[PDB]
Amino acid sequence: QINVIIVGLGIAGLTAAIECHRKGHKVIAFEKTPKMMHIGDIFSIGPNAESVIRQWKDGAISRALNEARCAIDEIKVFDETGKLQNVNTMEGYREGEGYVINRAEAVDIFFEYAQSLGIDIRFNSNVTEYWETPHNAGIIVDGLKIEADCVIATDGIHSKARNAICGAVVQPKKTGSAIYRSGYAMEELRGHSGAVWLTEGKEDVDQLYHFIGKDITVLVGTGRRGKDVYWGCMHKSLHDVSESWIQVSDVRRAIELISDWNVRDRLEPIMACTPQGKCFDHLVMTMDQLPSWVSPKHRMIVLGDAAHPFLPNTGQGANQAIEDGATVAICLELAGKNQVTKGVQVAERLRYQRVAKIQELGHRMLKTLQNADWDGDEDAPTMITRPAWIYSHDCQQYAYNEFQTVAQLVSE
Ligand SMILES: Cc1cc2nc3c(=O)[nH]c(=O)nc-3n(C[C@H](O)[C@H](O)[C@H](O)COP(=O)(O)OP(=O)(O)OC[C@H]3O[C@@H](n4cnc5c(N)ncnc54)[C@H](O)[C@@H]3O)c2cc1C
Ligand SMILES: CC(C)=CCc1cccc2c3c([nH]c12)C(C)(C)[C@H]1C[C@]24CCC[C@H](C)N2C[C@@]1(C3)NC4=O
Ligand SMILES: [Cl-]
Repeated sequence: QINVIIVGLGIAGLTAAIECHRKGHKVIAFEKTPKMMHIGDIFSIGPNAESVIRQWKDGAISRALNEARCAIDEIKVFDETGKLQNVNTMEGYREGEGYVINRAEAVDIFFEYAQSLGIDIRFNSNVTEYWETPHNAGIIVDGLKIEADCVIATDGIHSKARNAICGAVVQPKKTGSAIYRSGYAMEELRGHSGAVWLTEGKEDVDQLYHFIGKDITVLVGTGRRGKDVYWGCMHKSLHDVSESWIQVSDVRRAIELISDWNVRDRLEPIMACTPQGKCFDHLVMTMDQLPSWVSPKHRMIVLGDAAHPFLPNTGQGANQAIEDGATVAICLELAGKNQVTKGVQVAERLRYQRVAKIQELGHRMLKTLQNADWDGDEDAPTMITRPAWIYSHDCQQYAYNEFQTVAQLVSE
């Protein structure tokens, strides 16, 4: 039986823990916060991650995500003047495909499942020290050495593990954009006469709007059939007021960003009714491609945002974190106890080029999105591209199919 240490329990670490446990490994998982604590905005989980999730507990996790979904039928795309420019379908996010869902709700569902499986989960563990030998690897918690066969570091874009595992040459860096993200109860908004366009007449169907202007994108949506309201704002900034870490926002700053938008009259009420503490902001950070995700003695690997952050317009960060977790569990299973380092190296090789291709697509799309060149549809600004090579990929089948080939190359 393979002993795995997992550090960081966001989507990446929770998926790795669940999948490692399901594939028969013994997991010890470490988390810095006292309990799950996530921003209550929304994110999307597409089919390439649903094919992992659908296997858990005879579909009960998928059904719980489905119950909690934003029941969105279409995306309405406007320019900054308020002109409707495009209506997109929700292909990839309809029943049985995928979900737009409250982030904290989804993490709670994953966490509740991981805990139900009996996985050893240790909160209040801020991990900074890693070590490995030819024979084992582990961490240092409270001056105590914890040993395992391998360490999976899924501690996010500000990973402390990454310096230890990959060295410190490559660091996260500012893109020049920043983001406001918010979710709150619709009861706080409904009654505002400037919000009737959102709050009335929608007959139990959730909404999702994109407002695309030069260097500023605003998104507005609802969840749980009108019970929750969500909004956010990604914008290119000349002088930073946001930081590389997340902060609670003063929403009055976001209102000023759209001061020159004709539609501001529609959007200001949604921002202004945000309760104190329910809007967050941060710089949009990126990172150059790491030469390697794996430690010199091949027992430690960074996965998730610690290894390959994506621009938020991609909508793939959580999906690829889920693919990473499912993949590493398989590589360890196929490698077996006596060749754990081979499994770690195969896991990196299986994923490395795919995630880089997704990162590069996100960078190209962000440029078009922020140019907002509405005159000139395959040239139009959009957050929506659903290429088959992303959405039809089955990471588990890929790992089972390619392991032997890739392992042979690793072994030589
Ligand atoms: C605005 C926005 C919208 C997005 N929308 C989407 C979307 O629609 N779809 C999608 O697929 N992705 C989306 N993403 C990306 C997605 O949120 C991330 O890629 C994903 O959450 C990364 O998860 P992670 O587990 O790698 O890292 P994190 O979620 O950052 O989790 C890391 C964990 O490690 C813990 N930790 C950190 N340091 C330590 C330490 N030293 N010791 C112990 N524990 C530690 C943290 O507390 C945390 O629990 C979006 C991102 C943004 C910003
Ligand atoms: C409103 C808010 C809380 C934050 C502001 C915010 C800022 C920047 C990018 C995004 C994206 C989102 N939110 C962003 C969604 C809506 C969660 C996602 C969900 C969705 C659904 C359709 C398919 C696309 C790819 N995905 C990505 C995404 C990217 N857009 C979207 O239409
Ligand atoms: Cl690409």
